[PDB]
Amino acid sequence: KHKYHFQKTFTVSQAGNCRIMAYCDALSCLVISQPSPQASFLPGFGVKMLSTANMKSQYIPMHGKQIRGLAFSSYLRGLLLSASLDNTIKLTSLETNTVVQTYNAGRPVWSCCWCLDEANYIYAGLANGSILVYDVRNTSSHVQELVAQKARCPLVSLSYMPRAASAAFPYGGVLAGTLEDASFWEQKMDFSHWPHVLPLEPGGCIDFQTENSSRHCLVTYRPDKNHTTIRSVLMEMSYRLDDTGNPICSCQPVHTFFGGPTCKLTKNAIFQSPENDGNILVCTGANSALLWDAASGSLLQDLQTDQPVLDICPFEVNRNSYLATLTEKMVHIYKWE
Ligand SMILES: [Mg+2]
Repeated sequence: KHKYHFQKTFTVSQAGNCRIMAYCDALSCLVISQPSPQASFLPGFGVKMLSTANMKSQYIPMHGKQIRGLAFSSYLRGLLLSASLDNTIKLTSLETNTVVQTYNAGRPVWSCCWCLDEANYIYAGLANGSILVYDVRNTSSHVQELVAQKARCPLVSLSYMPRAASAAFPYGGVLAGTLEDASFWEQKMDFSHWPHVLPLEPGGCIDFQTENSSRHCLVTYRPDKNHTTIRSVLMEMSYRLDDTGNPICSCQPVHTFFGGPTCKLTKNAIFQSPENDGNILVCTGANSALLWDAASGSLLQDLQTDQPVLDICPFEVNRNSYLATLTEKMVHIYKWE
């Protein structure tokens, strides 16, 4: 059987404080959030670009406070979306190595993601539980606000589920999690969004990860209980129609993978096996990252590391598949072999 084997470790930030990673397939570029290289650049936060073609790159200054989201869109080549506790959403071009657009959200931004349906929309999750929807065609302000349904507390996770020709769940929209609440914001034909409460009760942390083909999401969270533990639940999206013919959207657990006692939470991953057999892998962050088979719910690999894993990111370059795990100072590269 093939599996991931350790290749190399790269130091990202001697000062630590790395948090999240994103990969641009079109430019073969892994970006990693870090504080600025100290006593070299001005103080702040930005990303180190790592060229995966060469496995070499450079630092791009972006924000004044910690980065809480990073995402590339498929529609705008190399255009990095970032969210920061400095109250901004920014678009930074890997083509230009410069910040090309800033939106001042007016409040700390705890998450962001792109629309995967037919729009260049940005979702920004705020400290008060609202989602602002920005349209790249409008550079001055947001075009929608999706207000907090229950509590007003930070919206810490956003993950887009694209529409599909699937009888199980054809709809597209954004999965959204605050510290105490989870909803699916269905995108309608007219590009407005409608909320659907999900049967999850977060109690201090939550992270949504989506797998497009399979209409599943991975939700890693702590339940709202006094004494509990973090778990990662592989969820299948579902729906029924109301009397007007509009859907009521929900989800149900397939597999529950129990984890650790505490919330400061690995941004996990869910993705297609490099084997291209339609199997899906679930990778969960102890000083280990565990890889699970989504079909069977059984464990495939335990990738050991000297430090806690903060983020996990699969990537492909030159007909080979890789996995990156991020710790506070370093990134570990594994190859599928
Ligand atoms: Mg990711």
